[PDB]
Amino acid sequence: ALLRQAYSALFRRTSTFALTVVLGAVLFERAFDQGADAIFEHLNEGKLWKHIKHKYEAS
Amino acid sequence: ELVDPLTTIREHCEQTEKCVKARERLELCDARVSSRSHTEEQCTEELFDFLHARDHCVAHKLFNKLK
Amino acid sequence: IHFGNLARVRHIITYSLSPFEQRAIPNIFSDALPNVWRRFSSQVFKVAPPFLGAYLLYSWGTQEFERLKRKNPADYEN
Amino acid sequence: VHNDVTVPDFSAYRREDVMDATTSSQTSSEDRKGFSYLVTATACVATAY
Amino acid sequence: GELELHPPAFPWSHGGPLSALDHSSVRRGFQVYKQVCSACHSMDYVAFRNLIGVTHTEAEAKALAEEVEVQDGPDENGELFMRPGKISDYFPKPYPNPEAARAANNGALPPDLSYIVNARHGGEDYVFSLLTGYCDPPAGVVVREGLHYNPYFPGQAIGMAPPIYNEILEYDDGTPATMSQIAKDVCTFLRWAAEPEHDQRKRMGLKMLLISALLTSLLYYMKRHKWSVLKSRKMAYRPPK
Amino acid sequence: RHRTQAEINQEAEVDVSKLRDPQHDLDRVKKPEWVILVGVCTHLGCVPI
Amino acid sequence: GRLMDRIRKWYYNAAGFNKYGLMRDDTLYEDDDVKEALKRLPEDLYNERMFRIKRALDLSLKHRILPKEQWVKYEEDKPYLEPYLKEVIRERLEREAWNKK
Amino acid sequence: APNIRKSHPLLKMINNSLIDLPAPSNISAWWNFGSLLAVCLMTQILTGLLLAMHYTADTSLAFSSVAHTCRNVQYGWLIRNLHANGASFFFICIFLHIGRGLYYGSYLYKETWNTGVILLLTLMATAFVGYVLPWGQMSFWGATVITNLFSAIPYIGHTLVEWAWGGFSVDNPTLTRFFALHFLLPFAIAGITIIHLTFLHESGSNNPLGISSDSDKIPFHPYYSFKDILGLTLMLTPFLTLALFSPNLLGDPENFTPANPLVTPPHIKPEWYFLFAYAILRSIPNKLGGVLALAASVLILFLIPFLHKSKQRTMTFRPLSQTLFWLLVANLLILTWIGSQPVEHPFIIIGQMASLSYFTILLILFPTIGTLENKMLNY
Amino acid sequence: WAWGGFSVDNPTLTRFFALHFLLPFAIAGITIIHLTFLHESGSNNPLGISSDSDK
Amino acid sequence: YTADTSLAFSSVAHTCRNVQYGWLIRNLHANGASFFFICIFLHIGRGLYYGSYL
Ligand code: HEC
Ligand code: HEM
Ligand code: HEM
Ligand code: HEM
Ligand SMILES: C[C@@]1(c2ccc(Oc3ccccc3)cc2)OC(=O)N(Nc2ccccc2)C1=O
Ligand SMILES: CCCCCCCCO[C@@H]1O[C@H](CO)[C@@H](O)[C@H](O)[C@H]1O
Ligand SMILES: CCCCCCCCO[C@@H]1O[C@H](CO)[C@@H](O)[C@H](O)[C@H]1O
Ligand code: FES
Repeated sequence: ALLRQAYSALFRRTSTFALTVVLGAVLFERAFDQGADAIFEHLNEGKLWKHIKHKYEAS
Repeated sequence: ELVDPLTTIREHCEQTEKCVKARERLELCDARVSSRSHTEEQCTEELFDFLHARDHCVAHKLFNKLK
Repeated sequence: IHFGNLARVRHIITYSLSPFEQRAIPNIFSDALPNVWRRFSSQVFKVAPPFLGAYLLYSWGTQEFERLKRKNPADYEN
Repeated sequence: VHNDVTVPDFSAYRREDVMDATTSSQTSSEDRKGFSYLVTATACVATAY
Repeated sequence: GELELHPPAFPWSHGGPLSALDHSSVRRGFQVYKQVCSACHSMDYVAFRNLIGVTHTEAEAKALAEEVEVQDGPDENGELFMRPGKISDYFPKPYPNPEAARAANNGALPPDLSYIVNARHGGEDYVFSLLTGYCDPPAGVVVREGLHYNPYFPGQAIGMAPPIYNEILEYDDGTPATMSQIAKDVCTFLRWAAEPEHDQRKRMGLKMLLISALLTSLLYYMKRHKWSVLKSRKMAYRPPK
Repeated sequence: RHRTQAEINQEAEVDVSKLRDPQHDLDRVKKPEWVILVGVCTHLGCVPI
Repeated sequence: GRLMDRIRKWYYNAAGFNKYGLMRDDTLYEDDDVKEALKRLPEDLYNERMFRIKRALDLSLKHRILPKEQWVKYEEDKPYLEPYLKEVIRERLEREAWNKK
Repeated sequence: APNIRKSHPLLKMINNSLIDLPAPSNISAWWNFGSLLAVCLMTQILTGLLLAMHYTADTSLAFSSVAHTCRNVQYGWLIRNLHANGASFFFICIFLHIGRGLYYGSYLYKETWNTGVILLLTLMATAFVGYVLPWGQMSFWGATVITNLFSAIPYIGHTLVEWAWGGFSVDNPTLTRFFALHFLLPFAIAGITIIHLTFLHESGSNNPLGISSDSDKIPFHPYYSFKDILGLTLMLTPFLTLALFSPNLLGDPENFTPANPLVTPPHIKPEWYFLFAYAILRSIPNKLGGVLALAASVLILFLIPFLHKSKQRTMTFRPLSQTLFWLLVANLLILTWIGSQPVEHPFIIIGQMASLSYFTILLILFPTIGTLENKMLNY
Repeated sequence: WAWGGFSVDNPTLTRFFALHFLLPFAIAGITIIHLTFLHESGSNNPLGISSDSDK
Repeated sequence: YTADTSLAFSSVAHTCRNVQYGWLIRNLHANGASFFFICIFLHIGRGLYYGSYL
């Protein structure tokens, strides 16, 4: 009954619906960025400065 | 010593039918143009047909051997 | 402000359901796609033709231009 | 006369849970709305992002 | 007359829509620019700081900059003086003005290379083909003195003598310095020099595609949802009769 | 431009009455081997090669 | 020879307004002359035209057409407005001619 | 009044144009480009301001200030891509908007149409002066070709050109004034858009069937607000895909080279959205004649409403016109293609053909076929 | 942020020009709103009493 | 005008010194700003005095 539970607690009152969108965005962003960055770096393993750096890092 | 894969591959590609035929037509042009003393002709076209076929071939293999 | 003075209408009944009582994209296979095909079909021989022709004129004109760049062996025979 | 008027049949369109005329439609209302609003709330999140 | 040979398409590791640049290759390419091309080619739009976190570390970048002497001033006497480079400095110009440049290249002007791959049809494919494609003129074609035959250059007679050959330098990373290897690297470097944002642009594009797929779907539903009212709507004409 | 003596002749040989801008090659110069012009195409302004 | 009938029947079918249940007259652009004529139509003919049009717009929005059995047939198409419209234009021309006179 | 949405003098306006506005129930995707054009306008202005805040209108600094923007300004490169490509998106949408208009006879709304043409003309001038700003080789020479078009006008021609230039050739005063014009014009476009929509509301929208929709209207919200937002995201994908994965697909590499007054590029070719017109300009081997053909190629749009002979508004039920319509569209593709090629056989002849047929379809075939179709309906 | 740097400098100048170019038009637009609200009632007058009897 | 610290001051000078009537246009703009404030102040004054603010 998630759809049902979600409706009552989150989607019914316009106020709660707004808070749900705010937190939802906050959560979504954190996850979407990380996943997106991961997918990108994975498709480019060994080509980024992130990958090469260790060779010349010598601080 | 040291060998540029570009040389290797270019020689291999020149063995190709298309290159061989193009090469052939070029040598023929070169020969006749070089033998005359009053002709406007030039062998750019045949050279291009050749270079075009050879290099197209090179493109596919060359980077496989480069770092 | 136009609603209310648009047209003189009589004896027409209409029935509708809340958007929550129905499906958003119903009968995709039994109705949607069959109609997309209908629509496509009824227009392809109206649209496609001139574009096909444009494509040809393009192919020709392009090939002809490049053909005229080639050497004419009959210019150096003698 | 209006007595001879009846609402057509919308079975080719009704959501599965309100297809049966002898079942309360209220029991599936929250789900039917929860879902539609979920889409909307999600679109709002993607948009805010 | 207008006979031209167009370069083939090489499978650069940065050609794919989600393909970043090979930074090892960009680092090397830089050395080629620094040790070979910069002798006659300027790169006005890139500074030593641009290297940091891309191809070099900050320490390295600073070193590279200090290797150069730059003019500054005026000082207290209103005199111009020399000083060692700072990472905020842009790459040194080989000449004070194009006049001097031409003067040192037989009237020919070596172009700035900051945007060269974008200023030429074919981009790196063209720069690569030109660098490795020198050869003797075909029968019936004579190159005037000072120029060199290159089928890839328009007109085919370029004022640039073949800039690179095997082992013309030594990659400090041990990569076999072959002519084509060198061209391939410097070309990669040139791509970066022209669009430093290359990588970030592609990472954004990825997200753009995902968010777009998602959002387009949700909006499609919502439009369908609201319009269902009219789409399934029925009507009849019941005149009194 | 410095015109060879060969050139200066071919310009003396031009049907003027059959030209767009009816002008004799000696109405444009003060010294035959020296022709000075403003290299801008009188059409839409490009520079003539 | 009956060449028109051949052509006019082909066109009618090619046009396709009959797929929406519309008569030829239902599709006329409502300029001044047409607007006037419409006001002269008898109640029923008017209400009928309205339903056909509303119905067609509903079809147009739905992106459907009527089942082939409901398409109007070339020879059953009713030129319900043409007579009115002609009178309307005639009258107009009369006024026009007269106002120059 | 009981509810503010109607009494308030400002909301009243929003309500009557975007909430309670009566809209035909059956308008298609072809009616989505009006709002898309509006969004391009808002988008272009917003990105233009952001770019203008780092731009420098001076021949010695133009090119590099743009370079400075793309290389140093946070997301400067992104903002520039969005602006440059947005201009294309703007033309794609304006052309489809126009097509829809001609097809559905939306031009029978004469004032909405006419201002529509003014909007097009203004957008063209905007794009032109804007394109010149980066000051590359293409910016410079295009500016040279275009401005010299006006020199074709008899008597006052040379005088007008030198005036517009602020000197004897395209130079710094041309650049600085072009920047100002480029900054100003977009706002005239915004203003005239209001006039456009004002005339339009006098009658509300037309619809695909070309028959009165008074019997079936619906509130703009949420029907078309939702449909419009959907259309926005659909067109937004290609736009972003292009801008983010192929930033330079549409531009001439020649514009990555600082303008050189002494060297004209070998193949001067205009942006894609001007090709078909360029083609027409070249069809007539006579300076003035070619200019008139070009002028007429666009001003011909003011004539459309008077070449309507059909007794029906749209082409929906006019199969012969529909063919004639797609011929015209294809004719435009051919012109576009011809405009990107050099002036040489077979292009020259193909070009003059397409040019000649372009005007023939609009000035003769369309009114003629419309009359012919009327008779086949027995009218 | 407003400065675009650590002090009033070139990026301040170029952004100020753009603002200066833009704002006058916001002034023009808001003027329309000004006169729009005004016409809801028309002008007031020196005696501060209704002038409906003498317009 | 030219918005760049190295050219601002002189572009204005160029305007007043070289542009036909440039000096006049600059005076009208500079002084117009003042007339603008004189008028806005009196407009406000009138407003406060006559209760236009209601
Ligand atoms: C001795 C000076 C010199 C060196 C070293 C040199 N160049 Fe050049 N380069 C030139 C000159 C001179 C031209 C001008 C050619 C012309 O226009 O005739 C030129 C032109 C070019 C062009 C293309 C010009 C065009 O019109 O397409 C490119 C690209 C280029 N060089 C790349 C390189 C790269 C990369 C390197 C280093 C690997 C390099 N050059 C090294 C002298 C040099
Ligand atoms: C800056 C450019 C323009 C903008 C922002 C714009 C905007 C709009 C808007 C929002 C609409 C309503 C929705 C729609 O039907 O698309 C519209 C309708 C219309 N516009 Fe434009 N327009 C522009 C250019 C033009 C052009 C170039 C023409 C004609 C040459 C034109 C002709 C019309 C007409 C006739 C309609 C009527 C639509 C109908 O048939 O109902 N518009 N426009
Ligand atoms: C109708 C909307 C607009 C259109 C069609 C448009 C179009 C263009 C075009 C064609 C370019 C050249 C892009 C390139 O570099 O290749 C350009 C440049 C520019 N535009 Fe706009 N523009 C619009 C609105 C604006 C506005 C409102 C401003 C500023 C307030 C503006 C400021 C600029 C600036 C500063 C540039 C130079 C930087 C650059 O070239 O990227 N534009 N514009
Ligand atoms: C760009 C600035 C402004 C412009 C162009 C402007 C323009 C106008 C116009 C044309 C009128 C009608 C004629 C008149 O009574 O003077 C008016 C009236 C008025 N304005 Fe402004 N105004 C401006 C600024 C202001 C300011 C700063 C205030 C108040 C802080 C203001 C308050 C009013 C009011 C209340 C009236 C009512 C006059 C009456 O008592 O009948 N205006 N304004
Ligand atoms: C973007 C562009 C452009 C935009 C709109 C145009 O439409 C016109 C605007 C004003 C006057 C005439 C046409 C023309 C060119 O501006 C510009 O310099 N170019 N480039 C160009 C190149 C060669 C010849 C002619 C032009 C454009 O395409
Ligand atoms: C005080 C807060 C400081 C935050 C520093 C912001 C640094 C922005 O870092 C950004 O990260 C992106 C993802 O890796 C890269 O693609 C961008 O090029 C880079 O500039
Ligand atoms: C409908 C299209 C929505 C576009 C949303 C994509 C958001 C772009 O995301 C961007 O990615 C960059 C690369 O990691 C980051 O450096 C930026 O800070 C971030 O905003
Ligand atoms: S041929 Fe047209 S500008 Fe020279």
